[PDB]
Amino acid sequence: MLTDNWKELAGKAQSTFQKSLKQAIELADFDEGLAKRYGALPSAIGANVEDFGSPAQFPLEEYLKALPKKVLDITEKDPVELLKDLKSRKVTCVEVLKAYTAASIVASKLTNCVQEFLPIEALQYAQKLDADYETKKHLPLYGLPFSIKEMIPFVGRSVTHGSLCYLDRIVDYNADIVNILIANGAYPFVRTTNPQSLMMLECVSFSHGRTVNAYNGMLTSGGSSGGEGALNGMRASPFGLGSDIGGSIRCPAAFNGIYGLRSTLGRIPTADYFSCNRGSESILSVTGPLSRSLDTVNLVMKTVIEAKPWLIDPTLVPLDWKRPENKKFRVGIYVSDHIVNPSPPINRALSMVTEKLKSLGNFEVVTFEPYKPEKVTEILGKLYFEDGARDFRATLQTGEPLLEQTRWAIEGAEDLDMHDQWYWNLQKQAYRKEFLKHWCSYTDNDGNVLDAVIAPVFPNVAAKHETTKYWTYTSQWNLLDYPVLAFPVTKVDESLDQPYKNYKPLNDLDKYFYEQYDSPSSFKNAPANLCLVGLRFTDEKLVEIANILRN
Amino acid sequence: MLTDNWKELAGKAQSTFQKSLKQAIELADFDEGLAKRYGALPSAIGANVEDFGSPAQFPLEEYLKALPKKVLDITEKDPVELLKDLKSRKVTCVEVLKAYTAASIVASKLTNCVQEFLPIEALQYAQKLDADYETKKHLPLYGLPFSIKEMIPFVGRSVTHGSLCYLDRIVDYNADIVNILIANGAYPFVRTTNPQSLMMLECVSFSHGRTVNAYNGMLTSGGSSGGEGALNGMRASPFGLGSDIGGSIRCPAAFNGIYGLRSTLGRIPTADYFSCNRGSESILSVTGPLSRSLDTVNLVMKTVIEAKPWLIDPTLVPLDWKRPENKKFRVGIYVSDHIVNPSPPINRALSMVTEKLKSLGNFEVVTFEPYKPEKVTEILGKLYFEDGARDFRATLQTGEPLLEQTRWAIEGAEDLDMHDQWYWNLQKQAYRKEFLKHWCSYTDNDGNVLDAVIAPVFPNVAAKHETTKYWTYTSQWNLLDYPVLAFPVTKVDESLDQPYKNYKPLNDLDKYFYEQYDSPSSFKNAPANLCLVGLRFTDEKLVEIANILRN
Repeated sequence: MLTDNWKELAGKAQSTFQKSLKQAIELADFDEGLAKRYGALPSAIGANVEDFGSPAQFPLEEYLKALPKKVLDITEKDPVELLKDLKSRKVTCVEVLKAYTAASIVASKLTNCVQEFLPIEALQYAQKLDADYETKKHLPLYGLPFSIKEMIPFVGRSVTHGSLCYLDRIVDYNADIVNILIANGAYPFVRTTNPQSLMMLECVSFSHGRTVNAYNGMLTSGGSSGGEGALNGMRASPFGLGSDIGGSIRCPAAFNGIYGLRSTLGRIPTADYFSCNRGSESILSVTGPLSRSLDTVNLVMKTVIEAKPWLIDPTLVPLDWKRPENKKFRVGIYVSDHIVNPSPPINRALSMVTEKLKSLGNFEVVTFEPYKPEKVTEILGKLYFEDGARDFRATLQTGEPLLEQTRWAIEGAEDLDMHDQWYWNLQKQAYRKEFLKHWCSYTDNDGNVLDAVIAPVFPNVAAKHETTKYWTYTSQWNLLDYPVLAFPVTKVDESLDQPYKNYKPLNDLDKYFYEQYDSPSSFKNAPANLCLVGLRFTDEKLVEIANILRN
Repeated sequence: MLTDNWKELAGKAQSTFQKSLKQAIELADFDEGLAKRYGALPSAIGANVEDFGSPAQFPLEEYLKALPKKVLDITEKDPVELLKDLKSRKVTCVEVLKAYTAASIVASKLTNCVQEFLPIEALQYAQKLDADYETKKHLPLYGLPFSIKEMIPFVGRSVTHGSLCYLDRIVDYNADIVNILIANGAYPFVRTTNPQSLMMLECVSFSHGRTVNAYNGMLTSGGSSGGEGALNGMRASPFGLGSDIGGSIRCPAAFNGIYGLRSTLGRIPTADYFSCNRGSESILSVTGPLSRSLDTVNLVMKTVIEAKPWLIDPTLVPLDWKRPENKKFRVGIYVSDHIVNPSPPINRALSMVTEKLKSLGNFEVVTFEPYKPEKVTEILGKLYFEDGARDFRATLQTGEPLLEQTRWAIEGAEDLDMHDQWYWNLQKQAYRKEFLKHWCSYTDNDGNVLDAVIAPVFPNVAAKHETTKYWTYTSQWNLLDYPVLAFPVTKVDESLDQPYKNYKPLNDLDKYFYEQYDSPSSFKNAPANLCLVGLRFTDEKLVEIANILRN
């Protein structure tokens, strides 16, 4: 690592971004009308990484007004549909790159979701893909650009996960999943922001400033894949890759009203990502796609898994990506863990999705009760930072300040002795086994297991900054390693989502979240998403049920 | 844990065994002819756990002479063929139990492979299985008894993995894999011996004494599943369950000339077994069957997996047990790791198997080179005993002496700090990734991967006592977690397997093993086995190739 003063390093980070932003504008080739509107947009980028600017109230509305038909006709197109145009040559690989580059630039200024553009290598990828049209026409993602979280290695770049001390950590390789996607006709064109330590459900770092929600600029984008949620919520990327060890894929997707899949560990390669606590295996992160488009989520998983990634990454299981043949479904609704109750907008989403499933004949819908959700915090309290956060704190030798959200994640971290880790590994495996028995207790008399559970992603829609003080609605499924797909349902409705009256809080933490929901106007136009949870390796059931819920 | 003096605790173990031996003889109901011959057999059981008796030179020969046709006509029958007789009711469950109980008693005396007989519960299992003949006739293992390593939990028994201090650790439940087998018509009838710490390729403990080879009583049975290898090598059980973290299933199976499957981690449940270092996850043990019968190995795997064990044990992958469709095969021959060369009998087995595969049109045979086998010892040297052997050494507070083989396994153990474990976890995962690339380097121009590798299980046939000082030929595949099937080839031939003349040792350890092989007469009648190695989750390819090699 580095030991220079952090203010100098933040400058170096800003320079890298500004250097890539300059090259991107050249690639995008604005006409004067757009250059004018772009110049006049409210920015979530400040003068320094501690200055958070003055973001728009509805960044997405500003985005749709600012960008021309020449761009939106491509970036607003569903990526699976756009792949048809790229295949039939109604649109060029370079043409698509130019539009999405322009979109990401406008998205970058409005939400601060881009850490580094990749226009040099992206133009080379897109140019040769056009030249090779006849031989690569058949590839399943031919011509499609995509975004990658900054923690994902890309050739010749620093990989820092937001820590300034790692700005000299250059890799000469791509992540396995990136090379696989390139082998299938795609290419990365932008690197998205990630926060300090990665262990916050928001997106603040001293490498980029603060990332904000795509639908309401006063709220967080979520985290840790906050850039990914914002960029793909603005539909300025066809899809992106994030990571999820505590909700870091599903929380951004839910806050920005798009799809995000925490895929089951052992399906797609993620270990070559960079994070804190490298070599820690007690609790493992997973990767997975975020996209505006469910069909795009499904196609990336299918494309990656059909490339047989277990022949490059031996931690992976050779299990085909297969659409389920189920005609009937048994589904549970997780109304609350009875520790922190959901805010009205989430509560209405649960009823909406419940009533829709009941209206289809082939769904049996039951209430799903929690199982010792307090044990999630206790076990993850010992295993997230099992070295007592020594590795993370060493990143602060530059003088880099400790963010308030990071404080929550590392407070109480013990430096575990080997026997302490063994104790909590046994606690971890026992809880997983107990929870499976809980899930199977919902099997019916004929032996039909629960296919999926519908649950909140968070006790609320996109949070106000520095208030993501409860993780269980996402970290529960990291402790269990269950596949979870966040999906859209509705938006805040000011008539329907007034605060609960005569509410009696369940505890101090529940009271905090109740008071956080002061009125729906504080979360105007914020998406209310939910998630589908399945047993391990049932990812595809979740996609199929999400398909039905959106038709 | 207990802290009484070990001499009485070994006493309590002997009485527990002797009380069950008394009950087994009552159940078996010897005729006077067998009772006389049994009384006069040379015993490998001594008066105390430090007296190793004086075993027969060829225990299997003495076993076949001692037992009547009334027993052998059942115990010598292939278990899959015996299942037809149990299903068609040509033989009762109780008849099969009595015969195999008798066989195991004779095997117990000759090889010292039995820790505790289970005749009370076995008679109840067999009786009610006969009573329920009409409703349970259909089960895939109806009426078949099987043996279990002592480390495997069974209702009402102590589970000690050979350590006297755990004699008061009684469980009120069976292992999941045991309950699955009982649900499919099988039942356990005997618990087999295991050694101290479980970390030796032999089978000596202060709970049972010394277990010897079924074919040559001067040699070890192997370990850690020494009882299982001996009991099933004598064909005194239809099959058994062992465990394998350093070769502890394949070494007994190979030394005793039978089949043994180190199944891929995550296919069949094993975590509820008892060992040292509970909660250690850096290197995980696996389970799997040992049997004289390849068809019985395959049927047990099929049976357990078709019970969907991932619905009780959430570490498992829902990957069906399916026979491969392959019509052509690519197979590599691993003649040596160029650290310890195999002895003449193993080298001859390699030639026999190579020429047999070549005489079939559909096998392409290539030489398979090692990839940094020295790294196996380095990494496992740090991760096998991650606490500096504190957990194991605490078992010796009873005064239980440290055996010489156990000494080797714990010498140099560091009490790893979290960062030290992280370093070696990264070394482990990097080595796995490097090795996969090495394996894939054998793919041919047409894109056909290597289907399997044929390798030694050990530098030699069944070793002389206290000489199992090299593990890599088995531990290589525990570090990589590759499925490995030990299988029979040939026996020592004193004319063909004379020592190499003018041999030049590769190093000090290779010199030791060369000098260990003084002449074939020291290993008279010893089976020369090899093993089939596959990539993760390709277990079934190994069964199909072994099927072809045995036809």
